Amino acid sequence: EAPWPPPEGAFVGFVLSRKEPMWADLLALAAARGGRVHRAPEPYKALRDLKEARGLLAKDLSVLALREGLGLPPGDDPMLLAYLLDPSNTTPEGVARRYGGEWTEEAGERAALSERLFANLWGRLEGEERLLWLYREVERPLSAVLAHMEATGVRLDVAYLRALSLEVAEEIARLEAEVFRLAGHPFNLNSRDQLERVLFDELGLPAIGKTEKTGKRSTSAAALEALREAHPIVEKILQYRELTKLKSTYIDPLPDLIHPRTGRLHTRFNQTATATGRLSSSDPNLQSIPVRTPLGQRIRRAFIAEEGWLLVALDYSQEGLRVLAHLSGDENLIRVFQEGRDIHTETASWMFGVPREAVNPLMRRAAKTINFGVLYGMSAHRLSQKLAIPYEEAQAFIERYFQSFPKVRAWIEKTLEEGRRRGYVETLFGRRRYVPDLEARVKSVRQAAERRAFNMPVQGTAADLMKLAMVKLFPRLEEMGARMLLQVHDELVLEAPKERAEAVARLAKEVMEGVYPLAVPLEVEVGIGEDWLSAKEAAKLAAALE
DNA sequence: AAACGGCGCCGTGGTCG
DNA sequence: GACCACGGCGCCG
Repeated sequence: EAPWPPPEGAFVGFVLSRKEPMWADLLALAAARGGRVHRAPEPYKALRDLKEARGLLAKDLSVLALREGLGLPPGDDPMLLAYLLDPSNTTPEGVARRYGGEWTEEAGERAALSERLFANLWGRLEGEERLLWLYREVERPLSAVLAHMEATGVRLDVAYLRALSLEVAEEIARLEAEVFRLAGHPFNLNSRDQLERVLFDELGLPAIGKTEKTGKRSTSAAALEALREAHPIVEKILQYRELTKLKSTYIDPLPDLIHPRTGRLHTRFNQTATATGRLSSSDPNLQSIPVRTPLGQRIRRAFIAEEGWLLVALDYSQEGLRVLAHLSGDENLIRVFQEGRDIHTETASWMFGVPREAVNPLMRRAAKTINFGVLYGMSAHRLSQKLAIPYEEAQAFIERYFQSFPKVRAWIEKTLEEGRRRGYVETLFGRRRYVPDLEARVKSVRQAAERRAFNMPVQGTAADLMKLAMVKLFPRLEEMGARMLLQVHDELVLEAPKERAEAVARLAKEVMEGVYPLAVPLEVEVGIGEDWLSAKEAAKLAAALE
């Protein structure tokens, strides 16, 4: 239609050989301005003719550009506009179908669609001053940060993981043999069907749980938990489950994903994938790397700094409860955080009517259960189960909780009232989620929706704050010669030359804690290490002084 | 805490061959 | 035999 190159401000369209930009061949590149499409004769060379990537999935093209040594930032992307209007807008195909046009497999058509959808979606954002603020001050600049994170990747200790694989392989084989013995015949332990036979037919154990959909007897951790003490075969299966889980999902796959050009591992940070405004991570998911068990901790050790560099790990402490304090205005919850006290200890002190010094471990763990339970509307029935106490004693506990934090109850009631009346809920900054079924006739469907309504404002506000912090911090890091590697919702992992790592840590803390004024301080824990686990361990050791 | 809701491995039954 | 969609199960915050 028109020869390459396009005029200024053109929208890009592109086709990759695969979805993962760090691995993909750029097959086709095109640009549209005024409905006129320019197709590139040779895509890679044609990248140099763009000042920025403006278009659907602009970040993905920016990542591939960075891989080829080219500093092409992402700009406007209609996906971000659509996501802000309605976070159920998660794919170009779905956005096209809903808002107009069609997502095809041809670069030129993708360029024209990008240009048209941008104008369509921009139009619908007129007068939406808070969404526009989020677009301009958070999402659009974040896309550039995410591009540098994905293209940088993270260094992995492959030999450590090769070794760890062997070690765990041995333990798996042991457990398998010990289980087969107790079964009196071999089978596939990985098969939940075979296992459901063995456990509940052959060995005749009690099955108290059902699967979610198939209506079968569950072999889940929850279903089997109460059979654990009395039945060692169960104990061995759960051990086998954990090891095979971590080996098959993490220990074995990750070494094979090291990139030949970078020597590093590259994830994707999906910016329009969640209903709450959180990022997600995929290919692989580096926001689900094990950490909680002994073996999980050992996997975290595999994530290492470049030679001469250190990882910096930063963590917003109790970000959900601090957000709740701000959103609710509950003066008692605000006071806790203002005074630097331990929310779970303080809750327990009032719950059990003891001075904070007399709070014992059982009391704190109950208060902690209650504290997080309030984020899902404070169910009395679910409280009775987790603490293993009469339903009526659960109700009493809840009443006692709301006596000390009455504006949290107020916030709960208000969130649901507005949700019911307006049809959506929102974060502090005005990110919006439409939540149906808040007046559903079926109690289970209704309550499930209520839990979504409470979730999104808290988790979504925390996401908005972390995103804004990333946007603020990233240029500062660039100046100091440091990198931003991972985000795990309330956590950031940076990488800095070892001599500057301490200053990077101090700067990052300050930016994150000062990101935005709330009724309470944001507290950020910070650790420095040669691997991800050491860095997190260091954060705790430092927290004592700090 | 893991309650929501992200993402990924696994085995299974159906389908085409 | 090769391939796929579906759902069990469970990692993380």
